[PDB]
Amino acid sequence: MEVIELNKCTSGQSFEVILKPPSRDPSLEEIQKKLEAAEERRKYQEAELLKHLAE
Amino acid sequence: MYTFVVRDENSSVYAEVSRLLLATGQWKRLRKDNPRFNLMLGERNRLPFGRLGHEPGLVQLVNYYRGADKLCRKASLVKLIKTSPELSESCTWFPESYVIYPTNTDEREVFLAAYNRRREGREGNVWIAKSGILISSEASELLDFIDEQGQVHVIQKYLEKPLLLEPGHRKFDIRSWVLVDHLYNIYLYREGVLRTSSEPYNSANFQDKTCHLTNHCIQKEYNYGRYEEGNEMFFEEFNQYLMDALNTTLENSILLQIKHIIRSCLMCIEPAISTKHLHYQSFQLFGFDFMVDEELKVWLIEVNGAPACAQKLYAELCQGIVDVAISSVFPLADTTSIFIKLHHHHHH
Amino acid sequence: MREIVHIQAGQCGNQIGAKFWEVISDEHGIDPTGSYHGDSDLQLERINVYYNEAAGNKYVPRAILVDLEPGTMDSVRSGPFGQIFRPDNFVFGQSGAGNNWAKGHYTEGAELVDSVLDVVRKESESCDCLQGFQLTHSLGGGTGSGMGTLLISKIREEYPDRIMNTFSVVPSPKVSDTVVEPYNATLSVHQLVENTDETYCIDNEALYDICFRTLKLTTPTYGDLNHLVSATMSGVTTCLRFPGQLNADLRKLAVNMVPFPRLHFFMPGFAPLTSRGSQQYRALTVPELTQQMFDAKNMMAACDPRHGRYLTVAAVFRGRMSMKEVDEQMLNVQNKNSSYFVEWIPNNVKTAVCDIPPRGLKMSATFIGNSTAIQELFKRISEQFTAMFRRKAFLHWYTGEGMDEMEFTEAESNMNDLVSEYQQYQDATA
Amino acid sequence: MRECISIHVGQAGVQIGNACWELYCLEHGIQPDGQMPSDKTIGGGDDSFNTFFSETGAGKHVPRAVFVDLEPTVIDEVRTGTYRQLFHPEQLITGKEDAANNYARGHYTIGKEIIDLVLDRIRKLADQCTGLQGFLVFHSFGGGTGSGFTSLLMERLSVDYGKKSKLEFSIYPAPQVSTAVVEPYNSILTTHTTLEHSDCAFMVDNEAIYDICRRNLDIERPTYTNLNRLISQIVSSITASLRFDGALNVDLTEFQTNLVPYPRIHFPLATYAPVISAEKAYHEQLSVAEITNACFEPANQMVKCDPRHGKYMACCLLYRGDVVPKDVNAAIATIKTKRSIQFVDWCPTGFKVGINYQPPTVVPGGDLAKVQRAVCMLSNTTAIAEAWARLDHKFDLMYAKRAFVHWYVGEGMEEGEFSEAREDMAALEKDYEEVGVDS
Ligand SMILES: CC[C@@H](C)[C@@H](NC(=O)[C@@H]1CCCCN1C)C(=O)N(C)[C@H](C[C@@H](OC(C)=O)c1nc(C(=O)N[C@@H](Cc2ccccc2)C[C@@H](C)C(=O)O)cs1)C(C)C
Ligand SMILES: Nc1nc2c(ncn2[C@@H]2O[C@H](COP(=O)(O)OP(=O)(O)OP(=O)(O)O)[C@@H](O)[C@H]2O)c(=O)[nH]1
Ligand SMILES: Nc1ncnc2c1ncn2[C@@H]1O[C@H](COP(=O)(O)OP(=O)(O)CP(=O)(O)O)[C@@H](O)[C@H]1O
Ligand SMILES: Nc1nc2c(ncn2[C@@H]2O[C@H](COP(=O)(O)OP(=O)(O)O)[C@@H](O)[C@H]2O)c(=O)[nH]1
Ligand SMILES: [Ca+2]
Ligand SMILES: [Mg+2]
Ligand SMILES: [Mg+2]
Repeated sequence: MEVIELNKCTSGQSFEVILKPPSRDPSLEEIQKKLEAAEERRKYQEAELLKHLAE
Repeated sequence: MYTFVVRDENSSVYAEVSRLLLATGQWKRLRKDNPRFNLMLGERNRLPFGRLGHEPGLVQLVNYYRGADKLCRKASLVKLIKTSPELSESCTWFPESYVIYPTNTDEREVFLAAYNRRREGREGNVWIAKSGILISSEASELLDFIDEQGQVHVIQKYLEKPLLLEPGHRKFDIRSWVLVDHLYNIYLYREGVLRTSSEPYNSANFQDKTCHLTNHCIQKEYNYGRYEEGNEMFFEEFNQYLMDALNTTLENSILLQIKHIIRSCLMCIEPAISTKHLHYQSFQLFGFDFMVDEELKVWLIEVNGAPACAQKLYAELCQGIVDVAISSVFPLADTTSIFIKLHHHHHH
Repeated sequence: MREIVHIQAGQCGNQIGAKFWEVISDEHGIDPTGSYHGDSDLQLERINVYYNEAAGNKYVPRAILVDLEPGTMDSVRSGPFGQIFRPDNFVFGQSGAGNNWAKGHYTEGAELVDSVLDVVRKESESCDCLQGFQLTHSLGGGTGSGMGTLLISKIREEYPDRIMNTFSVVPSPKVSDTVVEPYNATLSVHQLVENTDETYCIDNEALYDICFRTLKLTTPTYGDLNHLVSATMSGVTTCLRFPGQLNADLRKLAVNMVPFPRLHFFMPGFAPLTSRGSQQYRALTVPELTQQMFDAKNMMAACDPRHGRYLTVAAVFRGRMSMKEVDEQMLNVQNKNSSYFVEWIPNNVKTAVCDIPPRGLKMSATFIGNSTAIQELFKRISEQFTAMFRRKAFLHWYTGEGMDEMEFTEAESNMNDLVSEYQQYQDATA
Repeated sequence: MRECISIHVGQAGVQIGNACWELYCLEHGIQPDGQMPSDKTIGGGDDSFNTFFSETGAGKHVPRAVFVDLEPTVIDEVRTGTYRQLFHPEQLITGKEDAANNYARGHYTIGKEIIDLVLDRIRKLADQCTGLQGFLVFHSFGGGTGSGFTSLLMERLSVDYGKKSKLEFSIYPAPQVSTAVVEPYNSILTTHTTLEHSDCAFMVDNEAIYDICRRNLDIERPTYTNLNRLISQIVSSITASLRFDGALNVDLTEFQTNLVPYPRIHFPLATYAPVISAEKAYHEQLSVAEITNACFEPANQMVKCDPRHGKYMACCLLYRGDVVPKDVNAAIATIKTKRSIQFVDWCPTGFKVGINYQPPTVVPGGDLAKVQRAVCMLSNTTAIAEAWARLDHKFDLMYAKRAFVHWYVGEGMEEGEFSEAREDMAALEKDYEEVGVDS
């Protein structure tokens, strides 16, 4: 029913039509910690494996 | 070999339908959570439509229409009739009705305004409430009953002058069963049922309700069974009564209006619920409940999205469902109609 | 690309291994001298997975040949493809293990294993990105079984983060009358459950029944059995050897196939089943391949698939055919049999097509299934094992090499636990 | 003129990236050698296409793109394909061994060891920028690199350029072309980690795209090349306003403003029409009313779901071709009387509209016919939560038996990261439901 913000150029145009109106991200430091806790867990699993195998 | 799962244990209707399908030899029942089915007989609540129609190489079909609740819940029905042009607040066949939330889009102001307008013509001022019912002539015995319950209510004009069967001065309601298949064909099962009251109708006594309320149960609990088995009259006998007592037919005096109400309801929501362009298809059985007044004018009371049948009628209907709802989509191996198909294209 | 090192151990391991090399060499147009002579470049794209490149444009299989006796190795040196293997890659002893797993694992195998490991090391070091290892051997003898599993344990120690893959031939009294094979097999399975990532179970009982009942061979030889083995091996390694999307390396394969670390034992399958020489005039249709490859009669492990459930399945179709049709036929198999596939691993069947068919066929299909019905094979070994072990029969051959009974009770227990883990998942619901 | 950096991660991200940049070169008249005859200022410019392309003194137009995969195969295609001279060696980043379909291995194990080199190469591109808007990131939900590495990158982008916008284009997994049974896991994991870091995310369900190709392009069995060509048309419609003169969605902030009121609910539904086979012998050109109407057909959406059962928060229409407003408005009036289009109570029921007069370019010898007008619609509707419910259920099925979990735990990841990611998704499904239904 109602056109607004009509903008035209050589490339084309744009506008808006209304029909009805209306009724803290991780620090570099934390990212490093969780990468490293992870690698600590990998390395521990693997060193346990190497233990059992030595047995 | 087609496959189906069963997710509503209670449904009398669908128990019978699996029975029929298994017994065909050409269907197999999988378990609940196996997604590799052609047919889901779904649960009544939070049915997972978002998960249907994402299994490559299976045409999938379910026995509910998503969005059909808008017809089947009492407050929803009222909003729907008030707000669709197609139906309007000038709908002649739905009781004047109002949505009333507790306080403990509300329409209490607008309601009272219409009630305190009807105290004036000093015309009958009986109203009824459900979501646990209450009929009363008093504005604030009703509003007082609702506020005293944490459930949302409909307050609807009560039909003071019903049509009474004889002998017995009895009230009734009519149940019609309607099957909408995946193409949005509307099918009225040719057998409906009257659910009769048993105690004489009381033009001025509202406490006792074996006489004001025609539920097959609330009648089993109080003279029950006297004039017909289980307080259920069928169309044969009721037609004869119309011929004998009123010189008319069920077809002409009542069924026409019923067909028009059914079609108007379902045509109204067809854009909202049709599965025509969808990755899964639906069908669904509805039960429409009607009141007839003493002028033989039909009124819609309610629509039930999970109706049960009447004992006598199970076998035939279920076979009908298998035939027009299911085998239309999944053909069986090879080599009367119980439904009236509702269609009307008037040109203007 | 990503290199695989192949080790073959013992008579069986070396027979089936040789046979694999012949077959995939021909699939890649590499001839007995190491010279390429084919007409596609699909053949060369992923050649480095299995072949090193020598100067002179020569391909040497990345393969190590091991046995405790000379026999099968003079025999392989002078097979058709014998001249293709690198010569310092033949590692052999002199006395043989006498069908004794203790000798293979602990006493004689002990002596030779450091020489094998040096050859393995040398082959590793010259790899750009090693994926890991694959071993062919039987479980019922002494070298493939006891030494082969000692190897696995040593390779795992030096390379704890590479994939270890075996082709393990399971013994059957239809093929062999040596009484202690259930002892060697149970001890071996114990090792396999701990130290491999995928194991393909090739069951001598299955191969023999296929040969007898289906291929109508009244007196099958090992050569007949091995013909089914090498078709299978070619089939299951297709995805590793050609360009493609699905299971294209060992680790991708293991993540698609192994939901729990212990249940890594697979039933391979194959269609069409054929006998050597005798001729294949009619190509199968995509619907025939599909029905046949899931047939119990086409499985290289004698398990009844209807007795269990598939946890995961990989399917490979070869030769030029309609991908559309492959797709319907695969969906059709799962939809028509949905209850054999666990509902709690959604979409657990994966399909590959490769354009190059195997020699002498316009088309085939290979199946790889992780089914709970594989418990049946372990149950059969376990019943044979327990009948002897409860009286300690034949044990003296094992304790005479220093083993203790306890070691036997442990192997038996680990295997009984394996069987019950499969049973637990056959009954799990969702 | 403010610049955008495009980051393509994984096989999916990289191959889709190729398709996009190819389409871009066709669109702007840039040749494979990187020369653009029609560009008048040699060695620079602050034109619109320069948001995506930098210039060298030799007159070469180079994508502000970085491709990273953890194995070399795919990126080696780029290094040596028809577009090989377009891209600077240092923009193409390969590892040796990939994440084996495992989010944990892509995030923790190989991620840990490559993030810095990737960040530094982007930093290189950011340094060539007068006023960087932010990032467009392309990746699958399902592979290990696309899920695990991407989420790690996003975390790090938020540290290093906290002020910047990040838009994602994410491939949602479909069994008919998936390569791994653990995609649902990877998908929930990457979504829980990236949710806070992404300003607006465009999901493309491979299944929707696969079916559109079968039905509309009459293709037997689509390959990635088919899917990617179709996906690139849609991406191109979405980014056209960054690359050409206009006044709608001209910066990345504006995508968020126009499409995302609620920052967690930032997954708009894309629908595109018409899709017409190049083989089609004869074809009647479809009117504005027709292609606009096709924008409400679930069969033309990038994610199958039913917007009739949900609420809209926002809705943009982006036309390419012969289209005037008088036609758009009349189309909208009709459509609205015919269809179920409910907005949430706190938004105007309306439409932002952008028309670019050039109709869509097609790759010559492609499957897509040249058309006079096309439309991509971008709506933010709560119906798209259907996709999360489908993924969540597959996750619950497998997780309850801990199937494959050991592969994740084995890379360092902890079993609690599973249930945490799952709970995040549960609260996200609650958000959509709260926003989109009353009864
Ligand atoms: C004296 C009886 C054995 C020959 C025989 N029987 C048995 O072992 C007993 C007999 C009574 C109780 C239950 N059964 C199990 C047998 O058929 N065996 C062991 C074969 C294996 C055997 O068969 C024959 C007929 O020679 C062998 N096959 C080969 C063989 O394939 N040798 C090839 C070379 C070769 C290959 C692999 C291993 C060794 C040698 C040579 C060529 C011609 C070929 O390829 O067919 C050698 S011994 C099958 C059960 C598999
Ligand atoms: N549309 C499209 N989808 C793709 C393409 N390549 C892969 N996919 C899908 O993305 C998921 C697989 O992810 P990939 O991108 O191949 O994985 P990756 O990021 O390379 O990670 P790795 O596990 O390291 O290989 C599956 O859902 C594939 O179907 C592509 O070119 N186009
Ligand atoms: N406006 C009205 N006028 C007269 N009677 C009415 C009425 N509304 C309801 N009733 C009576 O109440 C009975 C049941 O009410 P209603 O059907 O609305 O509740 P309900 O859904 O729990 C039982 P059912 O599902 O069988 O219809 C009807 O059979 C009818 O007799
Ligand atoms: N299928 C097959 N089975 C074999 C072959 N050679 C031996 N076997 C079986 O392998 C077991 C004995 O193992 P073998 O490899 O000979 O002993 P090893 O040299 O000590 O490893 C018995 O079950 C044999 O039947 C063969 O070439 N093919
Ligand atoms: Ca310029
Ligand atoms: Mg031997
Ligand atoms: Mg990859």
